[PDB]
Amino acid sequence: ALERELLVATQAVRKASLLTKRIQSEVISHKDSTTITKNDNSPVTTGDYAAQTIIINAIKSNFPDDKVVGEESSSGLSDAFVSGILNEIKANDEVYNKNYKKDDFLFTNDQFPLKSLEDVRQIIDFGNYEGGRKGRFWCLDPIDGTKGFLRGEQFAVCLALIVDGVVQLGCIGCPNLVLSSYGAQDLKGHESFGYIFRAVRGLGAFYSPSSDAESWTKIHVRHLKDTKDMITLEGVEKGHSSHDEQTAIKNKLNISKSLHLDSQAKYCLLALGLADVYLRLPIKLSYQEKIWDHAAGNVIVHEAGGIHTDAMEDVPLDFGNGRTLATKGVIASSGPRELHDLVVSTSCDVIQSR
Ligand SMILES: Nc1ncnc2c1ncn2[C@@H]1O[C@H](COP(=O)(O)O)[C@@H](O)[C@H]1O
Ligand SMILES: [Mg+2]
Ligand SMILES: [Mg+2]
Ligand SMILES: [Mg+2]
Repeated sequence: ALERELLVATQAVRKASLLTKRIQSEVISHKDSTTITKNDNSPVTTGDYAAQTIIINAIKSNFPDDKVVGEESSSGLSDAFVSGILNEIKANDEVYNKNYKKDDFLFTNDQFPLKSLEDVRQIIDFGNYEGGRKGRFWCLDPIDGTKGFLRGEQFAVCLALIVDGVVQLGCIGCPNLVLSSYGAQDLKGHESFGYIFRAVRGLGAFYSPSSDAESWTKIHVRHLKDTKDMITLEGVEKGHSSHDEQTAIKNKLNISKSLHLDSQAKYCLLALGLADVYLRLPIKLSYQEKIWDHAAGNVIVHEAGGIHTDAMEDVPLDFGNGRTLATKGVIASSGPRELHDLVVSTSCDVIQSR
């Protein structure tokens, strides 16, 4: 009954998924002029900003008063860098409108026309909400897995709607995701810009090739009986999670198969039933996960029939605490409860043994 909201989220993510797919090599080749280092030393690129611009501008054209928690800020960007953001958006418009445009849907309007450099800045900075416990706000990681994006590997365009601290809607575009690499079948049309996954709480999880996004296929986690047959999902970047502790969990559970990839694409593989357990144990216990790294995934996994908690206490994640999660680490799985609890208590015991 977030009908309008689901359509808006889907088409916003779809457009940003094409831009990011198309731009990936040009960004990599021109790292010098396309890539900025933030205050925590992490990267941000033209792609991240462009995707955030398209998405917030679409949300605003359809829902002018809506609040957004977005990862990125325009502060300090030069005009030259911002003209580059605008140019990629307009370039992508020229390809997208020929080939994929959806009738009776607006990305821009009179109030938010997305025409000038000042427009791009204003739009990006509508992402400056700090979240919290009451009411409605959108939650946006324009490129999740920016390091993957830059490695030429996996990444995801991630958008969710939170209401009263609970994620009600999620949409994840995985523009580079090829299912045949994870043993499974690809759907016709997947080749151009990957797949989109999406869910509304209480109504199920679905996917579609991003080029299509009209015909939607219901997804669900699988239910293997023995952990010895299970498959983990873990990140690639050793600084984003505690790989050695994760290997200790696997070894204790007799898991011998894992997949490493960047981004909330991992949640999508889980929801699809191509793996069983998403492990993200914290390296340092002071880190607080950003809600935009987990919010879209939370509702997609839930609707696909899985379970999503922190990595120590075995409690549900609380998306009403602001920009960050107060718990430590994240673990999701296909369930059931007993399997999930086994995984999280192992993770607990591992961390306590430090
Ligand atoms: N020290 C850290 N611990 C946990 N996550 C981090 C850390 N540093 C950066 N990140 C996040 O890791 C996210 C991507 O996770 P992934 O692609 O699964 O490795 C980025 O979007 C960052 O927000
Ligand atoms: Mg980042
Ligand atoms: Mg990001
Ligand atoms: Mg992220």
